[PDB]
Amino acid sequence: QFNPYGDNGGTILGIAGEDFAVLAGDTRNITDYSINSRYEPKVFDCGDNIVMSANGFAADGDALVKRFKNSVKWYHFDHNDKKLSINSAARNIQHLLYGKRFFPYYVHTIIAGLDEDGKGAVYSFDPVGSYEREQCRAGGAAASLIMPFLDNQVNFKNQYEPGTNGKVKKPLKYLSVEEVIKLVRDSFTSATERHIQVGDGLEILIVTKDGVRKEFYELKRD
Amino acid sequence: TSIMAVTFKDGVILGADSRTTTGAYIANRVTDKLTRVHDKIWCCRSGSAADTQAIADIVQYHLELYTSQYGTPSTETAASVFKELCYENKDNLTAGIIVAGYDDKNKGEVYTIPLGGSVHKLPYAIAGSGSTFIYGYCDKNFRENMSKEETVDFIKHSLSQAIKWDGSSGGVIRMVVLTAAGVERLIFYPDEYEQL
Amino acid sequence: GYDRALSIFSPDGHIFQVEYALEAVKRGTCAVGVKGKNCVVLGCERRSTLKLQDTRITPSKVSKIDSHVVLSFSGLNADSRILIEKARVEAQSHRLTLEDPVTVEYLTRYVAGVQQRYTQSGGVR
Amino acid sequence: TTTLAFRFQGGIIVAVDSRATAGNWVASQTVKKVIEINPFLLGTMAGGAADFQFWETWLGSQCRLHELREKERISVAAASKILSNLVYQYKGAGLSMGTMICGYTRKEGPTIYYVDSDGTRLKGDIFCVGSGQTFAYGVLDSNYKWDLSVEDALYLGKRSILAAAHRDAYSGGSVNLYHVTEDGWIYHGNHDVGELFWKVKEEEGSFNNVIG
Amino acid sequence: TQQPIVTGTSVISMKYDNGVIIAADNLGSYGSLLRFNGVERLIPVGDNTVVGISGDISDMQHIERLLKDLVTENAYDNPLADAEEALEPSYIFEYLATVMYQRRSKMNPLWNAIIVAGVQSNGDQFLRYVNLLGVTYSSPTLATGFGAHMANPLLRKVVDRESDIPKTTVQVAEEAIVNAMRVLYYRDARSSRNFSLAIIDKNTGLTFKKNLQVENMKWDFAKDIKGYGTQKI
Amino acid sequence: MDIILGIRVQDSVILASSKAVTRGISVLKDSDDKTRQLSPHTLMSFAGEAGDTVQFAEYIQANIQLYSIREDYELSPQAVSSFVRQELAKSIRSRRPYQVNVLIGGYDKKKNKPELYQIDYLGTKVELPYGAHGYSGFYTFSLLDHHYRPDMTTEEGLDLLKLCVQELEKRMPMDFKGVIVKIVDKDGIRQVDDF
Amino acid sequence: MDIILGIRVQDSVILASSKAVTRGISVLKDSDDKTRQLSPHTLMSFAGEAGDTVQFAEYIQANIQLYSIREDYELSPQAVSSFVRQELAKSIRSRRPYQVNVLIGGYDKKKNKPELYQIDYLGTKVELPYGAHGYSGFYTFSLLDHHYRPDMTTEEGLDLLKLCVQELEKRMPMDFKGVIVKIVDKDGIRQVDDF
Amino acid sequence: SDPSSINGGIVVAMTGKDCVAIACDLRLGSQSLGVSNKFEKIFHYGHVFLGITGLATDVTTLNEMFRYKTNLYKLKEERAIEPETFTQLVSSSLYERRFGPYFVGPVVAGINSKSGKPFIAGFDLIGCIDEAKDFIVSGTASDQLFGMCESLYEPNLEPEDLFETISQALLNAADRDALSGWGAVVYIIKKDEVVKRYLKMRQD
Amino acid sequence: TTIVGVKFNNGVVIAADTRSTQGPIVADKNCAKLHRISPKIWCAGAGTAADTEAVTQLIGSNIELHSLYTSREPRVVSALQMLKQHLFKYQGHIGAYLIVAGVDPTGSHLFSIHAHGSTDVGYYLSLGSGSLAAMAVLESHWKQDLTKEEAIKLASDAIQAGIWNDLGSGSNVDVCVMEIGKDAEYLRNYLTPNVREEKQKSYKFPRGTTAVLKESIVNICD
Ligand SMILES: *[C@@](C)(CO)[C@](*)(O)[C@H](CC(C)C)NC(=O)[C@H](Cc1ccccc1)NC(=O)[C@H](CC(C)C)NC(=O)[C@H](CCc1ccccc1)NC(=O)CN1CCOCC1
Ligand SMILES: *[C@@](C)(CO)[C@](*)(O)[C@H](CC(C)C)NC(=O)[C@H](Cc1ccccc1)NC(=O)[C@H](CC(C)C)NC(=O)[C@H](CCc1ccccc1)NC(=O)CN1CCOCC1
Ligand SMILES: *[C@@](C)(CO)[C@](*)(O)[C@H](CC(C)C)NC(=O)[C@H](Cc1ccccc1)NC(=O)[C@H](CC(C)C)NC(=O)[C@H](CCc1ccccc1)NC(=O)CN1CCOCC1
Ligand SMILES: [Cl-]
Ligand SMILES: [Mg+2]
Ligand SMILES: [Mg+2]
Repeated sequence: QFNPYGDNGGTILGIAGEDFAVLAGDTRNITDYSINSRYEPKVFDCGDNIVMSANGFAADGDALVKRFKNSVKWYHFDHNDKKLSINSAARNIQHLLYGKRFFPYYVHTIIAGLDEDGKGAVYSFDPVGSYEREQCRAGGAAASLIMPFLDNQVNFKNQYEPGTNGKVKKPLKYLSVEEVIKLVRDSFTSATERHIQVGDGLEILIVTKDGVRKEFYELKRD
Repeated sequence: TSIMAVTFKDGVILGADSRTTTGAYIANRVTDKLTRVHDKIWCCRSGSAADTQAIADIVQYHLELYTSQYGTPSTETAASVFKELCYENKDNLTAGIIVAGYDDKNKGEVYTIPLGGSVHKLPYAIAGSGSTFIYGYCDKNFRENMSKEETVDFIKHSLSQAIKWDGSSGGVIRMVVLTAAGVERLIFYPDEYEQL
Repeated sequence: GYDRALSIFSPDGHIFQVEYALEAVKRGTCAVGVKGKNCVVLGCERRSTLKLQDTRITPSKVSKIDSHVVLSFSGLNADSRILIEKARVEAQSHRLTLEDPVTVEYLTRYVAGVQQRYTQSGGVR
Repeated sequence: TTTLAFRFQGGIIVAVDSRATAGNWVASQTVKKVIEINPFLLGTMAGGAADFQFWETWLGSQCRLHELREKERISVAAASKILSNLVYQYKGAGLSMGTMICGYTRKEGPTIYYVDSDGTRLKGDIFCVGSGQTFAYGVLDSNYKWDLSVEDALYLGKRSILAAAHRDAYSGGSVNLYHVTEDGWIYHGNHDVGELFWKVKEEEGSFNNVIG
Repeated sequence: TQQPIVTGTSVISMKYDNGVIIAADNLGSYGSLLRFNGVERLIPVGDNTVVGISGDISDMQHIERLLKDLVTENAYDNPLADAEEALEPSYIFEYLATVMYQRRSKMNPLWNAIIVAGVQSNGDQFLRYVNLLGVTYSSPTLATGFGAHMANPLLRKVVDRESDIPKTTVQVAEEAIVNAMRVLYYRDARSSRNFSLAIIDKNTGLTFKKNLQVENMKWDFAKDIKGYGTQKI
Repeated sequence: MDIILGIRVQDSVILASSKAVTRGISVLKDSDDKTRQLSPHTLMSFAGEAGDTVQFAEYIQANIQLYSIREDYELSPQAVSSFVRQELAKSIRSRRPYQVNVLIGGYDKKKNKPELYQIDYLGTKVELPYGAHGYSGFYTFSLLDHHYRPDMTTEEGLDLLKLCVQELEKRMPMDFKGVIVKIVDKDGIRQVDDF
Repeated sequence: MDIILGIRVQDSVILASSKAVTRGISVLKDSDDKTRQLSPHTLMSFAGEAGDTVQFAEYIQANIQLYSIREDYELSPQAVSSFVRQELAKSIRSRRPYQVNVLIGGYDKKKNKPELYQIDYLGTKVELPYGAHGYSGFYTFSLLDHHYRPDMTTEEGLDLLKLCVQELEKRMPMDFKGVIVKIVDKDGIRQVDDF
Repeated sequence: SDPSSINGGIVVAMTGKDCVAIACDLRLGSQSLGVSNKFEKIFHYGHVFLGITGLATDVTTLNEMFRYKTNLYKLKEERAIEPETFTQLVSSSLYERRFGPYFVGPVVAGINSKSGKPFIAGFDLIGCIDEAKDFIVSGTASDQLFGMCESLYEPNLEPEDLFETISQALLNAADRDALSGWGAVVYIIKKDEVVKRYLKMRQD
Repeated sequence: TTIVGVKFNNGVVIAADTRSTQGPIVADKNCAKLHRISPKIWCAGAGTAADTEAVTQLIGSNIELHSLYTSREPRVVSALQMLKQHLFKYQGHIGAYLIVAGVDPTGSHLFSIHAHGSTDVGYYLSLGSGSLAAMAVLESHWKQDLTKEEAIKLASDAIQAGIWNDLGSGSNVDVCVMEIGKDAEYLRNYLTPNVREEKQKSYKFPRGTTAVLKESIVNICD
């Protein structure tokens, strides 16, 4: 019997800073035990300083991104070129996803950008449209490997102040863009080591008030 | 697989392709499906590689022990041992075997043993997945008391077609000639048999 | 389906079909409504050119839409039945979804909305 | 999930956990499970995240349209019934919902309505919904009285979620409190179970099963 | 819901410095039966694109008709149909990719794996894959079916990343393709010796090669192999 | 939903309906009224699939109330029961049928006679002196066969009903949290508060 | 079989076990004692598959009694619980496993300490201050987490136990017909008749 | 009805400079229901430590079985069993039940008394040995532990520093798993002293 | 796994990758898949890891006893026969896929065994999930009359094809050379083309970061 879904692997990662936000994702595309492409990007600039990635089943992922990109275009036409805020984009994406509640997009969507106060924002979605703003989110095949590491290093979970008898927690603070990229690179090299569907390359998209910059790094190709 | 055995004036000739498959992947393109159970008693193996090998190994053991006590076994005796294993273990086996041998009294003989474990003595026999495509050809072209050269051509042309149409058959055409003279091995490569 | 725009504007900005529907109301028997301090009273005229009538079974001029709301009318008697029926159905539908009977303003607004819809729908007067 | 809401002398308490799960994977510890529908109406979420997040939001749009059309805030009964009639249309399609529409109006007073995805709609004083509902019931029932103070009622709601958060593997993260009065709903903070458990253990002397 | 009946096996392809190469054998299999031998599975669109198709042949023939019709439709009211407004490889791919995904979304897929190879108007090499699921990806080397498992490893030794493309000539690239086709004949049980090959170069244009054969095969070592372990004769 | 009973006596019809609403391993509510008044002298109790029960009961209630307003007249219990049966008979061959069983107790004012109708989700109507739905019947019917008489008073009927509830509380596996009892007679519908 | 509870306090172990035996739609019995005395200071309650429960309990009882006669000595609760666990651990990989869950309450006379062991049908043993099997735990554990203290008296433990039974009677779907309560302490085993 | 994920739990082991560490959570549950918060999964036979995750009845059974076998080993050999030898005994014993296996994920840890070399090893349920220089993980949050260990770990950590690394690996992995947590224990093992520490973690 | 075997002038060489998987997770990044049956008979194993180790050790044990019994060096065909009959008896339930190779008084030999008990003879063979990637290389570059150094190069190249292109295989290349008249040389980690790059950051925690409830000395002595 025909199975309309497939798994293209890969993994993605979104972190938010004070005045910036990054959305990273490996460039490997796979089916079963074969590599389809070593460089197939799945993190996209969608305009209005919104970056997006829909990881899982690539056909559904591409369709969704394509539709959201189009949703941004028609938002400009219908509302006098108004800039689509990240919170508004998130709600719009929920309706795109939930519109196919009974034949879902098999993807884990993450978007990143700046909120209306200029502060870094990351939203993550399930396949049927539930969403939540977070400082930190990993999605895709290696999400279970990367996420607990982020809890520890970004949000300082389980880390207490030395000598305080485990009474005072390590205080939360924003990370610099330099420190965030370090965590992203270490997260993906660790994920590459222990997950077969992760490797080849790492593409990071950084979002500041000035625009959308890109950075690329090699990953192990085995 | 495509396999066959054909009796002729001077004895009998066994023939086989060399393809072993796992689904559509060719696990071995130079397989030897013609195997010795005694000096001048051989067999063609089709079906499960594991089953046919395990069976042939046991038969060779039985006929070796037979020879130690009672001297050279008949081709019929060899076929009976194959049958006994194939029939009594029909539920756990997937083996289509052709048995062929040369006596001096009985000359060339061919016994075919299908899945059930039944025995059928014939002038010639064909078996394996690719045999389906050459029933018409073989029936129209087989004659009794053929010469060595005529029988080799008959097997070559037959397996050539079986290979051409069956995806589960291919590679080289192996043959084994059984006569009073001795045991001769023949091989034929794609460049020759494809353009027949 | 019959599509013709029967209710349309005229050069002077009038919709004659609506205005002619008012003339039908002007022809109808008189109906009056007076509300007191703790009550409302609905009075209705019945023309006396009709003797040999059976008042038991003859449709009454005042109709109950629900146990707490009533509707009287003036104009075409056959037309009024259609409005009353729709109103009675909407009354029960309101009780079903809102778990509370209609307000008089709500029921009026619904009936008025029906009447309006027939002034700019094709194929209806 | 674990969610509860109970009615008492001083109005309505509403308490929820904040965990989200995908099987045994803890997806989130910071999910909002209370929907602020309007200043006088709350909705709790236990079941499919998307279904709740989508439809209770939609419910709020329908409640807004009601007060525009009728020039009056919607009743808790009417609000809950819009949602229950909606999910009933989808009955069998596979929606997963157990919600509580909580609010105050003049005509009704403080009111709680249980609504779920197979079409059940129940008015009631106490409800607990979710995978850890039984754990919450145990503590809530055994300590519940109508004459609870606002202070004691808030704590019991908080303590009941904590009880479930502890025992139920699919409940945890943090507790979100709400108090609903005649004047509207009041938010009473986010309470991380990480710190709250030990604070409650020490001060209350409970949770002796755990290695202190 | 379908099941494929008459099927075509691997389609292989790669990029080189000035263009792209693509190849696929001429077989139409009917299960294990090697039914049809004169089946062309490379279909040119204009003088700048070649679409290589594997999978169900009835669906392949349907796609042929769609592409044929696309050329006709593009020529309508288009004075620049053979110039600036000619069909690009990227246009042809996106159209097919749209169709493939729409059909999978209606639970009635075109049971195919497709590779669109060509050269754009600005000289850039185009090579992209799409299948029954609507999944799309691009890579210096692309292959379907068994080609994905056996050809890609060999072709990736020549062009392992982007920077290797300018360093790869058409002679070296074609040699690697022809070798891959031989390996597939050795190891794929639903392949044939006869195949077609197509080159799309930004300078010399479209070159379509028919009736090619796998040659220079190694079989001689077979004669030495006897039995399966202990046999000596 | 589980236990609904009905007993017709000389001058009235008595309906008893369990108060428990259970979901999974939790009794969510112990004061649920599984009935709707269709008209002043007609009462319908119900039991079955969650959601379907109330949705169906309220749908019928609305239709009977609409009829009452339109004709300024109360439909007879027989007429109401036939309407209900037809709706269920339509339902059973629908895409998704109402899985609801009902008892209709009414007092016919023209005949001056109490009437009890039992209708299952298939649309199977029967007029009975006493009726039940679900597993309740397996205990109560045999008990009522013995103790029931056709000329009983309302008070005798309530004692007969107590005897049934006691038996169910003794031998039924599940705790159904007692019953709400309602009486239908010439003066309309009223609820017994202490049972 | 359904509800079995256990609470270890300062100087005793208290086991509560439901009295109902239900079969299909019939409560066959409302006075069933779901326990066996293994030795003078060791008591085992049980719940699970019909037949298996009693067969297993009596088999263990016989083995512990055989040991007592042979050595003229009473095995410690820890020793008995380890024996029971091993028997269940053997059972789970048998052709037909015992589907029986048990609680073992005992008073160790050498240590002068009460001990409660919870063992499921797989052979999963844990020593606990309070324990339960089946759906009972989903209500009682959270309640005991709150109200339980390690230095409680037997009387305080019985009130704590009443609180559990009340909660179960309120929120459990099935009628389990109350509980038989037994106390294990330095003086042996005795039954509370009025609960 | 997946034996390995009914009770839940995790074990992790690491190596350091002239030392090894092994740690585990304390949860025992029955699917969603948490039952016990005192269920330790690490045992020791002489100086050789063994952690076992998976089906709790088998965890207990195997502990008793390896105590049985190491006790007889010591009586006959007149010496304590070493980690390398014990690792082989675990593998033999598990593979003995090849077609009716114990649903477990064991982990060996210890220091060889003769050579002084730190040693760790892991197994699947049928006894395949997984030796490692760096770390071994096991349990329902193995994916999480793999991610934590692979990023946090560095070679030649001192006993005091190694304690921090393994503890943070366990805690943050456990918090992302529903069936793991409810307390934790860490063993720091030097040549001739062994320290055992209970960690403070969130109790949900 | 990817495993290969290649015959040459005066002997035979076998090779293997060093990845061990557990679903999509890499369990061991440097596991040994080359097994010693006897001093000059070695075995490359793919499939169920416990089965390949257990079956290779059992036959290896019996081969040693047989060698001592007969006062003769063990033959490859003896190991082949003992393995196939064992595997056949278990009807494929013992998931061992082996490449058996070695030298003995008869000469040099190369065989493969499958889980169901079928054996194959060849000058070049490949088994495991990456056998197609490896066999592609072998079919492209193999020739008759290979030297020792040429056969090692070909074998390792065939493993590399698996390492890079197959997600089931990765990490390092192990080799074992068995030449006639010489001791068999086992080249553990012959190639290491997948070294982990330096991490961006050290995650060494300040001492006292972890909150502690209890401490206690453990008694290991008698
Ligand atoms: C022609 C090819 C067909 O009749 C010949 O008859 C030859 C006979 C020669 C080799 C003696 N037959 C085969 O090549 C034979 C075909 C076959 C396949 C399955 C069942 C019966 C016959 N192929 C085999 O025996 C291969 C040889 C291996 C690759 C060395 N073995 C398999 O394909 C195994 C056998 C499993 C089996 C099934 C039923 C009965 C006995 C054994 N199959 C697999 O490993 C399946 N594999 C699982 C992973 O996914 C790919 C498929
Ligand atoms: C307690 C916490 C859990 O019992 C509560 O009940 C909460 C209520 C809150 C969130 C409002 N419920 C959940 O957390 C809920 C449990 C659940 C899941 C699925 C169906 C019913 C109930 N969890 C979710 O809804 C999660 C949300 C997080 C962000 C992942 N989402 C999913 O499980 C999604 C969508 C599920 C779905 C429903 C209908 C059709 C299709 C899908 N599924 C996945 O994410 C799948 N999974 C993610 C990991 O990758 C492998 C696939
Ligand atoms: C390549 C890499 C792919 O096959 C190679 O063939 C290697 C061979 C080398 C390692 C010898 N194969 C594997 O690594 C092999 C792949 C595999 C997995 C599962 C079934 C068959 C083959 N992996 C394994 O054998 C791992 C090795 C671990 C690290 C010890 N074992 C498992 O994955 C076991 C499988 C055990 C098994 C049982 C019954 C039938 C067949 C296999 N599975 C688990 O441990 C899963 N689970 C973990 C939680 O606890 C319960 C068990
Ligand atoms: Cl063979
Ligand atoms: Mg790889
Ligand atoms: Mg919890």
